[PDB]
Amino acid sequence: ELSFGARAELPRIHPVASKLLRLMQKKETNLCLSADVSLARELLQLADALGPSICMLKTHVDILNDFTLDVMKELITLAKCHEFLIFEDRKFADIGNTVKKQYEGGIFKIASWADLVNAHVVPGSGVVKGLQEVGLPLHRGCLLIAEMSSTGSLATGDYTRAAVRMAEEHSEFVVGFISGSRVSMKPEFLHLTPGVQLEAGGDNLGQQYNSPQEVIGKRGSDIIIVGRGIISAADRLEAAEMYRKAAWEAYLSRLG
Amino acid sequence: ELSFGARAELPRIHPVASKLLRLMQKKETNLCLSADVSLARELLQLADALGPSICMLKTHVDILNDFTLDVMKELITLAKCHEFLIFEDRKFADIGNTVKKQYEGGIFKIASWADLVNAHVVPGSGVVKGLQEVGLPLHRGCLLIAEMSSTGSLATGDYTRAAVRMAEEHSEFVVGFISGSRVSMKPEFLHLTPGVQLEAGGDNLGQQYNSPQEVIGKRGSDIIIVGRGIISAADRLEAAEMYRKAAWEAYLSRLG
Repeated sequence: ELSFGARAELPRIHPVASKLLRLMQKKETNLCLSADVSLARELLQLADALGPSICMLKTHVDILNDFTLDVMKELITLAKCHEFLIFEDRKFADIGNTVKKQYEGGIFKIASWADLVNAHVVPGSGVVKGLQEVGLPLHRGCLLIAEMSSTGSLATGDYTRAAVRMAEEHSEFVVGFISGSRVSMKPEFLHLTPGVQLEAGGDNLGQQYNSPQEVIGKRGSDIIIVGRGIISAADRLEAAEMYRKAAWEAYLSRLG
Repeated sequence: ELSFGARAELPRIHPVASKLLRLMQKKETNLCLSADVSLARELLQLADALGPSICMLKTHVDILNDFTLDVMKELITLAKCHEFLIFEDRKFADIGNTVKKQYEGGIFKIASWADLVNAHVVPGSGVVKGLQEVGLPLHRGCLLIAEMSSTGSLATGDYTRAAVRMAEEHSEFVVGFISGSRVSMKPEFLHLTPGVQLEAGGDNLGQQYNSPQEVIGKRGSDIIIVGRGIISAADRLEAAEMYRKAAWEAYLSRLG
């Protein structure tokens, strides 16, 4: 059960995973900040302050009120300074030929700025297909949503197994999973887990939370995706650091 | 087996489904055009040329390079003029909380112009709880993706089954399904089947096609979603008419 640094250096390691792993190990952070905010200013301000604490800033540009390509440029600037990956959490879930367009074009041009995107496995491997056609090219990686944090989530049993197969049979482009838990023994593969807060509980629309220590330490995940847990806090930085220090020790404690 | 005119008049019918069913009848058309083009101009030109022939125009506003809300306004103008519904094939598939913003907000403000949207049930009912919070207000309907035309789709059995329960426990918002077949016995529920072409075939990236006769007559669906079968045709107007007539006649033969 290697460290992050050792994993970055694994043989079958999408350059995005390694890039990611090299900075988790380097920055002592397995914290992905879910920058769910509607205002480019906020997005960017959290990205800056929180960047050195994070390994990944996750975005929903389709949630961004003042979205412009210029905003991703800036987002990339900070991603590069503070060294975190940009993950656009577009949860692609259409047929190959559509996601292709959805990833590459329209106004979002996700592919031109998102190191990682994720995709739902429902549509079948074609979803990965359509995206790789855009992503592989532009040197991008994808997370497959193998489990979901939310109640009723039908990413279970053989859905999850299928997300795993899909990722394995596409390791060229899939760099990991969105899952609540570790789900591939293949340590080449990242586990990012949403539904993480320091306290217990959920939210009104179906979200379910677990502690970093539970997720990383016990459930064997790599990286915690944390939104309101931090964003809603007053001092998002303090929060981030609390989230950082938490996922990091859970991780260290697992490895020991 | 009720006619569209009849079905529009149903007790548990969503206002939107009848606006739709009412015009399917009036106009002798169960065809939904999948306007998978990327230029507003072509979207609008198609809507206009082809709205006499369609009950609905399905969009991916996020494929649209020159998307503005003004274009959607022009689309609505043509939706009112020619009388079709606008269905944005957004396939929401996130936790309740995220989808809300994705549907209401960001630069698309889908709900301000989308009579219809659809979502995947994989997150669990949160996605529909999240969507309806924006949607019931605006008088919008939602389809739940219970099956997919795509190869290796993971919407099968208890997944497809879930999608139905979810629909039925949200009939307030869910006007129906994206499915390959009729999936609900509840006639209030629209079935809109994509992966439709006159000729047998598919694509590279996992699309599979069935004929209007197959989808509507045999599999029990109401509306066909037809993109490339029409759009790539040279005389799109004659194409739509073929698909119109095929889908209309298949329905007529099933009603018979």
